[PDB]
Amino acid sequence: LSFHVIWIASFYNHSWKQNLVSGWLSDLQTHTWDSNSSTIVFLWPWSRGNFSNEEWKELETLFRIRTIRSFEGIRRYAHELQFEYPFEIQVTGGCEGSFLQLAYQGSDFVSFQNNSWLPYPVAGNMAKHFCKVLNQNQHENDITHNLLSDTCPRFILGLLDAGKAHLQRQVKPEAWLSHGPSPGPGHLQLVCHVSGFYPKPVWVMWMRGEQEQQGTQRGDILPSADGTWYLRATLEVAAGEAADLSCRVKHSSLEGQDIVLYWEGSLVPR
Amino acid sequence: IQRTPKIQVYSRHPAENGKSNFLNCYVSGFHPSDIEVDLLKNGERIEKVEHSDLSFSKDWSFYLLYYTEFTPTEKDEYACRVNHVTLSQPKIVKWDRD
Ligand SMILES: CCC/C=C\C/C=C\CCCCCCCc1cccc(O)c1O
Repeated sequence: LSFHVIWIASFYNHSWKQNLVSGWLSDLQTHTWDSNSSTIVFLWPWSRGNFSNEEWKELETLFRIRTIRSFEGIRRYAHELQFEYPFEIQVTGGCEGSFLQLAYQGSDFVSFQNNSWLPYPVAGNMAKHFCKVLNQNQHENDITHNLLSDTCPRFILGLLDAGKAHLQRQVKPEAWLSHGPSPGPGHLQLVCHVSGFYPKPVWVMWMRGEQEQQGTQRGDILPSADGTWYLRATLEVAAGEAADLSCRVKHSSLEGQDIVLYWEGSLVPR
Repeated sequence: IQRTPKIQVYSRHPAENGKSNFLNCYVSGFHPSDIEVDLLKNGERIEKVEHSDLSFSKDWSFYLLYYTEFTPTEKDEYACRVNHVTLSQPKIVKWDRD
């Protein structure tokens, strides 16, 4: 559980850019920046947290001016910083513990530690030169420290409360079986699909009765448009050994009633 | 440092001919963020496909979810077509269903 902001800035040439900004409570997107209207977009009714409209207006004003300042600053010093177009700047900041990190061309470049920007030693002279430009105003850095140490912890706790009915919901998975498309000769690939579950932690194994089949290969947990998760678990078996196999799913929402499906019927085929 | 996209295609529910469902294409681990993703039905582009806001992982690589509501039939084939600077030719990943 951690509140963080994701900032993506693409500088294709001196006269063209694209800025994308979003707020996150771990895997959950809670806010978006509208590049057109230059306003905060609340994705949930509880996204406003325990903060007021006046407090939100000042936060909005601070973000709007710092982005115009950032794009102009990077444009002005791109040559001295040895930034060659097209390039991308990524920033992530928040609290878990507090952090604020910046990448250039998808690699660690600089980070904010305590009250100043520190270069990543590997990023070399460019990153030292960037920190010189970023640390020009100490008052601006003190504002950054206070946002990370004071404003951020106050926001995350006051958000986890307002969104409690959402983050703690239990959504039951559904599962199904299919044939895998790339098996070897004399072998089959059995696939167990698990979808629609929330929260993310899940257990899925191919079984032979009570024996877990350790050839079970679990893929990545993938997102669904509705906020639930998906996972596929595959098992490579010899064609004459797919008998009595089942896929078993355990999830917090099921309260001990595991889902069990059997490699049977037209999948065998009988 | 350029990173090629990983592309995973899946449905929200088991495939049932004539029942409404969601087709997903999760594209991840790529750099730079410029990417073209299309959902295909019988090799033709599906219009008005939705996508998640662009985000990135701890290693700074980007990820997106593309999705669309659809109704599969016995004769239809679906895929995800991705274009990126790291690919000499577009990569087509099929939706596997029994
Ligand atoms: C002149 C060079 C500047 C280069 C990089 C710094 C540019 C932007 C920092 C992005 C970090 C965003 C963290 C918080 C963003 C935010 C989100 C919601 C509300 C806000 O008021 C806000 O500032």
